[PDB]
Amino acid sequence: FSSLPSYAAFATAQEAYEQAVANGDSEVVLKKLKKSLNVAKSEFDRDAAMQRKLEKMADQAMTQMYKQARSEDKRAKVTSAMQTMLFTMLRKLDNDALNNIINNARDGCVPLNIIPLTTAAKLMVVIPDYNTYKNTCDGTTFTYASALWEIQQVVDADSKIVQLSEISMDNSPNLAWPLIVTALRAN
Amino acid sequence: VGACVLCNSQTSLRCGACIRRPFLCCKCCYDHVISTSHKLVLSVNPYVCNAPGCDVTDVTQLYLGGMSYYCKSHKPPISFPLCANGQVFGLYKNTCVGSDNVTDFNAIATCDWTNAGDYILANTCTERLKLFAAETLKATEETFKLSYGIATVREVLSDRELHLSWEVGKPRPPLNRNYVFTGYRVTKNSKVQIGEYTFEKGAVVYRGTTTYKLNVGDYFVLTSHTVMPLSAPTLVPQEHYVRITGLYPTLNISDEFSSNVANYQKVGMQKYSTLQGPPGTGKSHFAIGLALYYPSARIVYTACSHAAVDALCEKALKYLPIDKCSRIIPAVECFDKFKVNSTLEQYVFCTVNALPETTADIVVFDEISMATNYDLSVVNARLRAKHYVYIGDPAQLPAPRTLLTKGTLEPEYFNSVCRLMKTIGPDMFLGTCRRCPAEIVDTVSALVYDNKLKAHKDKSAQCFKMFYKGVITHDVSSAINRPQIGVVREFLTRNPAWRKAVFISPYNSQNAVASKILGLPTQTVDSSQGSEYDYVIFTQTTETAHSCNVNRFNVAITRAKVGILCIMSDRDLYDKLQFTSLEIP
Amino acid sequence: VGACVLCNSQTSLRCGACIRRPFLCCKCCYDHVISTSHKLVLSVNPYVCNAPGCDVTDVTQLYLGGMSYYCKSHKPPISFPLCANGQVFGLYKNTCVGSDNVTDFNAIATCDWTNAGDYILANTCTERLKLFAAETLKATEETFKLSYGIATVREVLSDRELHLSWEVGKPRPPLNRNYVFTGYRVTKNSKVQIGEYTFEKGAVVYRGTTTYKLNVGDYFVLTSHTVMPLSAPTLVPQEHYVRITGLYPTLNISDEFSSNVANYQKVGMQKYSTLQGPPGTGKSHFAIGLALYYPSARIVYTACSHAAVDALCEKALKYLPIDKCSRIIPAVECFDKFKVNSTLEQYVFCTVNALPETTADIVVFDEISMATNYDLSVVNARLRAKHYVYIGDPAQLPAPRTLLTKGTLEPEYFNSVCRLMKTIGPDMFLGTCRRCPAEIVDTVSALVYDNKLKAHKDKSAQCFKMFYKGVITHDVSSAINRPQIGVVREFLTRNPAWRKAVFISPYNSQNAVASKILGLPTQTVDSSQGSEYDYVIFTQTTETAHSCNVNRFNVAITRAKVGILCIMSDRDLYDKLQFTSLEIP
RNA sequence: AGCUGCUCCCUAGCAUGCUACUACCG
RNA sequence: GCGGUAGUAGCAUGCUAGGGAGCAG
Ligand SMILES: [Zn+2]
Ligand SMILES: [Zn+2]
Ligand SMILES: [Zn+2]
Ligand SMILES: [Zn+2]
Repeated sequence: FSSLPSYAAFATAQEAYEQAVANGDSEVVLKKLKKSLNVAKSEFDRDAAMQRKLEKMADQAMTQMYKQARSEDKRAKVTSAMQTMLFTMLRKLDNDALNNIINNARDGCVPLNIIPLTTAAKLMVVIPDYNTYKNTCDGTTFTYASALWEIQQVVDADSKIVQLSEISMDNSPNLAWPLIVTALRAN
Repeated sequence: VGACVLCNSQTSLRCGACIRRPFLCCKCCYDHVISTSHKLVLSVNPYVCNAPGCDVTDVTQLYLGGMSYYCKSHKPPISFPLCANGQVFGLYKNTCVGSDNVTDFNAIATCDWTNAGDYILANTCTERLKLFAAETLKATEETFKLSYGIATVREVLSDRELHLSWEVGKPRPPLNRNYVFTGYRVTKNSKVQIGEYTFEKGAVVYRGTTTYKLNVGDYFVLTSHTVMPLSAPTLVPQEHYVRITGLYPTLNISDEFSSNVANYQKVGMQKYSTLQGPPGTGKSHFAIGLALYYPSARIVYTACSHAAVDALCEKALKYLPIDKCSRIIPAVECFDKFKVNSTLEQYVFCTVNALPETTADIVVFDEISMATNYDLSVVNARLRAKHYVYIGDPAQLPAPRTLLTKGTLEPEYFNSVCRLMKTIGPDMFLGTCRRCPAEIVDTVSALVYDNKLKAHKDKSAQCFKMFYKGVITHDVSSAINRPQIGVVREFLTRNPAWRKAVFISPYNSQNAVASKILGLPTQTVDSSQGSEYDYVIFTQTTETAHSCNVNRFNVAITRAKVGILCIMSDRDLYDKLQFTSLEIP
Repeated sequence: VGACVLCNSQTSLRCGACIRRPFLCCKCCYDHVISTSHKLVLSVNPYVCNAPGCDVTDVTQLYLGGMSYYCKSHKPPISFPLCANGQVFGLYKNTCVGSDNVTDFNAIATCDWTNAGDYILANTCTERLKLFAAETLKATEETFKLSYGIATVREVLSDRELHLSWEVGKPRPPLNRNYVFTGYRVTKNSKVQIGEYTFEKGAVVYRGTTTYKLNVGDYFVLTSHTVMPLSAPTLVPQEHYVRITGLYPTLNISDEFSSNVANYQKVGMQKYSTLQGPPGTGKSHFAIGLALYYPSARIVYTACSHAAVDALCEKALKYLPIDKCSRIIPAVECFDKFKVNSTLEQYVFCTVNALPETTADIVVFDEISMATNYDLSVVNARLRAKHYVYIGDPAQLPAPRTLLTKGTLEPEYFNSVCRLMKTIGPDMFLGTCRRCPAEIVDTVSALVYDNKLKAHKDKSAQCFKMFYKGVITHDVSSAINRPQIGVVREFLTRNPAWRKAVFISPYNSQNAVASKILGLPTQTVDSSQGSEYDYVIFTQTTETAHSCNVNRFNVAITRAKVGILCIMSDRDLYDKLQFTSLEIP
C-alpha cells in the first residue's frame, strides 16, 4: 500500500511534528507528537500489514480456480478418447455369425470363451520348434476347432517373412524359431 | 473456457440470467451486468451464497467468504467484494481490454424479437453478433412454440376429420400450414411414433403424414429441438480470382444453357453468386446448367425444404446420369430418387438440416428468401467449399416469423446476402423468364423488380381484376370472405373454361370452405415455391398488410403462362398493378 | 553447455530472439542484450514467467520468485532481480571477463546481409565471428528462400513447356538458372520424389532432371536444408616448412608439367597455395600435374559443383589409372566416372556437400571465387589435411547472393583467402595461358589482371566491337533487347561463317527469345566455368552494374581461341577494353 | 509399468509454543 | 515498577503438502 488514507495522515502528522521539533517549543510538544506518530503508525500497521492477507487469499483462490479448470478439461478429453475407442472396436463384431449363435441361446447368454472360437475370421498360431510345426500347421490347409483354415504369410521372431519351402528338417537350424502362422477361415 | 465474442480475449464467465450464456470478459461482463438486469454470473462454479437455504442470486451484493462466496448477513468477518474496480473477479483479470459501446449486445439480449428494430439490429450489428442473434431467435422460438397447448384428440369422427381437446392454461396456437404438429401413440409403458401432422378447424381436419389407424388419447405437440451453437459466419470475406482456380472451362456450348454462357465466367473468379431472380426465370435450370459446366467439379446442392430439393430434383432425372448422386434424409415423406446415406460423391443433394461435413467446389443454393442468418451459415459451418452460388431472391415470401406482430420485417433485411443487391448490387440474372406473358412482367417492374425484365411470350389479355370492398368475420388467426367468395362464384360458373385454376388464400380456411361449393384444390402461397400452374385464382380478403405487401402479393401473381384472377379489396396495389377490369355482377 | 565464442569462457546462456543462439557469458551476454534488441535469454530453462497464460518475454523486467522466474504483477513478496550488477544470473558468474567492444557482434546480428558493409564486417571481423557470419548468411538465405511461392502446375502444354499457378500472399521469385526448384509427385498418402528442376517463362519452360511424365497438381518448391554449426576456421595459422615434410621430390621431368616445376617446391614447404589464375591459364592441368608430383601422396579434390569436379575429371581419364580413385555422390544427374561409396583411397574426387572425414596430404581446391566463408571452411572442418592448394581466382564471378541490392560486393571481400592476394600477395601462377590470343590478354591487364599475362598464340584481329545504346523493356528480374538482338541479326547472316558461336546473356530470357530467330544454343555466364569454346557472342543489355563490373565482364571475354563478339552499350569498359570497331548497319 | 511397510535429505505453508525488542493502557 | 493488548526480530516441537533417494515382503 502506498496511496491509502492512513498514509497521508501519518506523513503530514510526522512532517508537522518534526517541523515543530525544529522549532523546539515545549516538553509536552515532544510527547504529543510522539503519541500522534505512535497512533498514526498504529493506523499504518493495520492498513498496511493486515491489508495484505486479502491479496494472498485472493491469489490462493485464483490458483485453485486455474487448477479446477485444467482438471475439468482433462476429464472431457479422456471421455472422448474412451468412447471413440469403444465405437471403433464395435464396428468389427456386428457380423451375422454372432447373431446366429446369440439367437441359438435359450436366454441370450453365452460363454465368452466360445465367441472367438466360432466367429473369428483369422487365426494365429505360435510354434516353438519343427516337430510341433509338423504336427499342427502342415501343408497349405489344416483343420482346427471343427473348422478348416488356409495359410497366408509366415513370419519369425524378427518379423521377417518366411516361405513355406524353407521350413524343412535340414534348414531348421537357420531360422529364428518362434514361428507365427496366419490363416483364414475357409467356407 | 475460452475467448469472449465481443472481445476475442480469454475469459471464464457467463451471463447466467441471460439467454444463451455467452462468453464475456471481465470488463465485458461488468458492462453487460450493470447496464441491464442480468445480474447472475457463472464462473467455474456459480456465484451463489452457500448459506443453508439462502435466496440471493445477485452479483454486486455477494461477497467473498474464503473458499466460497458468502452473503452479506452471512459473510465472514473480513471479506473482499467480488465485483469492484469496474471488473468482476475472474480468470485473466489483467489481459482484458473490454468495450464501451455495449448498447448493441444489451439490446440484442433484452429484446423479444417481435418488432422491426429487432431485426434492424440483428442485421446491422457485428457479424458474430448476427450469429449470436440467430441463435437467440432460434432459442426464443423454441421456448415460445412449446409453451402453447397440447392437442388431446379423444374422438374419431371420420378420416381426415376428428375433434380436438386442449388443457387449461394454454391456448391453442394458429392451426396453420407454417408450423407442423407432432404426435406419439399411447401404450402402457411409453408413448412414441405417430409423426408430424398439420391440423386445422373443420370437426377438425388433419393433414396426416401417412395412412394409419387413429387411436384414442394420442397427443399432438409442437415439439422443439436441442439446437447447438454456431461456428462459421454467414459468408466468407469475399475475393475475386486472378485465374479460373480449381476449375477449367468446358469445350462445347449447350442449347439449354446458351442463355447462361455469360454467367459462367462471372463467378468462375469469385466465391459467392448474389442473384436477383424473379420466381421462374430459369431459376433452377442453371443449377443443372452450371452443374455440367464442368462435370468433374464438386457441386453442393442445398435445400430449403425437401420440396426445394425436389424442385432441384424434379428436372434432374433427364439431364443427369445417376452414376454417382445422392440426397440426404435423416431417420420421411418425400422424393428420394438418388442414393441414401452416401455423402462424398460427384453430386450430393441435401437439405441443410442433416448435411454432413466435407469439402467441395460448387455450392448451388436454393432460394435465399426463406434462409435466415442461422440456416444459411450452417452450410458453410459444416461444408466449407470455396466458390458458391446463392440462387434465390428477396422477390418472394420468406419463412414466416411467429410473433412478428409490430412493424413487419422490411424486404431488405432478410439475411446477409440479401442486403448487398441494393447495397452493392446483383450480378446474376437470366434476361429471359419461363412462364410470364406480358401482364406479369412490365408493370411488376415498377416494384422491387428493378425495371429489368421482359416477357417470355406476348400478351394474353386474360388476367382478371375486380372492383369491390369485401366483408370479413374472422377466427383466431384466419379470415374468410362470405361475399368475396360469393362474387367469384359468379365468375366461375359463368365462365365455363375458368375451372382449371386453383384459388389461393393465405387464410387456407378460405380454401377449406371454398371446396364445399366449388371443390377446387386447396393451396396457399406460404409454399408457392414449386407450384407452377397454367390457371390460378387469388383474392385480397382483408386489405391489411398481411397479404397486400410486396413479398406477399408478388409471390402469387408470378404464376401463370396464360393468366390469373385478381380479386382486390384495397386500392394501393389496385392502383399499382393494372389488369383487365370489367363490370361487377 | 560450454565456452562462448567472443569470450571463450564457459557459459549457459543464449540469445533467444537472435538468429543462431550462440553461447554467451554473464557480462558478455549482458552487453549483447542491452546494446541491441535481443531481450530473450535461454538457460537450462527459458527465462519466461510461468504465470498461467501470461505474455511477457523481456529479460530486464522478469524477477526471481523462489524456484522459478515470475512477472512483476506475478512475483511473490520479496524477489531478486535476474538482470542486475551488469550481469544476468547464470552459470559461472565469477569467471567471466566480458568485453567492451560489442559493436561487431551486434551489427552482425541485427544486420540483414543486404548491402556491402554487411560483408565488410563479415570478413573484417574476428575469424570465429566470421564463421558465425557464414552460418548466419546460410540461415538468412534459407529463411528468405522458402518464404517465396509454390509452383502449382495445373496444365500440360508440351514437353519443356507448361503453365504455372501460384498461391496468394507469396510473390514468385526470379525463375533463374541460379536457384534450382524442387518438386514432389502427388498421391493419396504423401507426395515425394520429382527432383530438382529449373523453371522460367516461355507457357513456362522447365529444365528437368531426367525424362518422366508430367502429372497434375505436383508442386515445385525451393526447399531448404538443415544447416549445422561449424567447427574449424577458414584456414590454419600458417607456416613455412624447414624440410620437405611427409613428401620427397620426384625423379624425372614431365613435358606437360615442365612449365610448373618452379611451382613444385614453393608450396611443398607450406600449407596453402594462394592462386592468382585467370580462367584458362593451365588452371586444372596442375591438378593432374601436381597429383603425379608423388603418386604415393594422398590428394583431395574439392569442387564447387558437380560440373567443377567434372572439369577436374574430364581430363582424368587419360593420365590417371583408375586402380584406386573415386568421387562422392549422395543418394544425381552427373558424370560418375570413378568409384562410388569409396572414401579412404589414393585420390578422392569430391563436392564439399558430402565429403567424409579423413586426413590426407594434398588438397587440390576448386576455383575459389564461388566459395564463401562457409563452404571453404567445411573442407578443413571435416578433412584436416596439413598442406593445401587453392586453385582459382577472384578473377571471375562468385556464388551469387540473392538480396544483394545496395552496392554489390567488392572484388576483394569474396572470402578469407581471396583478400591476401592484394594484401600479402600471390605466389601461384602459370606464365602461360591456354586459349587466349593477343586480344584477350594485354589490354585486360590494366584490369585486375596485374599487368601479368602474355598471349598464348598471337593476334587474331577478329573479336568484334559495337557502338550503340540499346532499348530495353524488362520483366520481373530479366530484360531483353529488341534492337540490340536486332543489331546482331545483321552481323550473323551477313557473316556466314560466324555461326559456330554461342551467344550468352546473364538475362537468359534474351537467350530464350534469340533461339526463336536464330536457334543458337542457350547459355549464361553464371556457369561460364567449364565452357571453353572457339566462337562466342556477347552483348551489354542494360548498362547498369549487374553486368558492368569487372568480375561480370571478365568471365565472358576470356573464352575464345579465335574471337568473340562484344555488343557494347555503355562507355566505361568500352573505353577500357578496345577491339576492332566498324560501321553500324 | 504393481500392492504395502520403514527410513534419509531438501523446500514451502499454517497452527501452536518459547524467547527477545518497540508502542498503547491500566 | 508491574500486568494486559497491539507490533517487529530470532529460536524450538509437532502437522499438512511437494520433490529426490534407499531397504524389505
Ligand atoms: Zn444478459
Ligand atoms: Zn446469504
Ligand atoms: Zn543475439
Ligand atoms: Zn507474467
